[PDB]
Amino acid sequence: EVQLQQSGAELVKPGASVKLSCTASGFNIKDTYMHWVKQRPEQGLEWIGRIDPLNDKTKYDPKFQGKATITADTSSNSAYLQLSSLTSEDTAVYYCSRGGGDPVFVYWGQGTLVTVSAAKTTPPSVYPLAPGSAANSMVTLGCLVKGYFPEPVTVTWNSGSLSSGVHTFPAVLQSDLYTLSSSVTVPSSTWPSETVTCNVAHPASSTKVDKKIVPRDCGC
Amino acid sequence: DIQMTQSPSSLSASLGGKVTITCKASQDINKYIAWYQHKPGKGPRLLIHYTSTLHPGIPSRFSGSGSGRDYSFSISNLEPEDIATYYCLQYDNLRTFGGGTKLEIKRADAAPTVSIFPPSSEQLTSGGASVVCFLNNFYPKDINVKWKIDGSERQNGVLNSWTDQDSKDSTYSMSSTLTLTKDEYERHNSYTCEATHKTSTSPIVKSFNRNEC
Repeated sequence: EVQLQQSGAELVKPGASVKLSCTASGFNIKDTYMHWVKQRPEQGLEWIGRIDPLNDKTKYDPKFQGKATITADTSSNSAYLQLSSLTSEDTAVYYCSRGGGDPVFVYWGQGTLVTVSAAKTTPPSVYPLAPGSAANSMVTLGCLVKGYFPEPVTVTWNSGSLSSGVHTFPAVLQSDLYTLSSSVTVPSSTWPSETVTCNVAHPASSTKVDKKIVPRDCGC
Repeated sequence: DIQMTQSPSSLSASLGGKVTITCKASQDINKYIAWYQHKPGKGPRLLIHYTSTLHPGIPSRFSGSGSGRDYSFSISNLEPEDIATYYCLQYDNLRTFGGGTKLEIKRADAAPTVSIFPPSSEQLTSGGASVVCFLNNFYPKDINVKWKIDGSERQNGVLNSWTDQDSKDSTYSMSSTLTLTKDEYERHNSYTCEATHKTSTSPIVKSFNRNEC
């Protein structure tokens, strides 16, 4: 099978440049063309351009002329996208995809997130949400993940073993920091008799924090 | 160069039903159009190329038609996991994507399950106080949340967030968070979030009292 492996997420200062990579296996890029595509967070797909690795000839959508430079290394079977003079309009996921017309864009890299911001990388505070004493058969608990940058964070419950009853909400950005919340619903007979822990991983800060949801103190 | 005008930008249809998306090119693209499914968290997936050619492994309830400048794409026998954004793409001369069509599945209306949570003792040490209200597994997506403090409606300091439609039960969820300073939080005693949804003229009310513990 064909495999396209892209480089990891990037946090880049406004005005700076960045270079993304895409390494192929299962075919030689010499034999085809390699393409790059943009996806701004809640918007559409935009073709950036392509390269013919055999002769290094490139083509770009006029929108990305100057902004984007595409290259390739034949003996590394890799393709690259360099983006210059970055703005927040360049914040997006960038995909590499294999060329050819029959079929069309069948093979895609996993995407590389580029975040353009002057804000400082900050790990989240993680707060437990235990119910007031008012709370049938089920109980809902939650986790508030506050004051981090950049996106994303990954929130799990009991390391994934609570999966079916979980909702994790999109983050909201305010004063250069994100906040999100996650809920989990479990049978009332199982909490607090059994441990329920929300796990929060923040790739950018290489942090992973656990917070146990402990019942509120009040009834002693 | 070549523009691709994809319509409608959004679709809503019931399980077992059929939808069609139109793509109009600014010039003859000689049947070089392709169609993609894109789910949040995944890369695009090819469904159809050369107007109507099904990519092997894709269910045949996906189909395409057209020629010249006018093309269409259809999904029949709709399933919950068909929730995605779909795109057309011309590849007659370089590449141009259409603007996309976001597909919703229409299930039976369902009322939210509502839960309210006081600020954690941990957060209060920071001097801030977030009251969180979860409104889980409802349909349709339209919903109103009202915060009350001491039974009086509060509109500042509120931030709302909606999930994408769930690929399995076709419901939506949303969180509403009211953030106060700790001193303002501790000046009041009753906190309420009220959910109003077309499933009932009566709001769903969840409250707690702030006491000394």
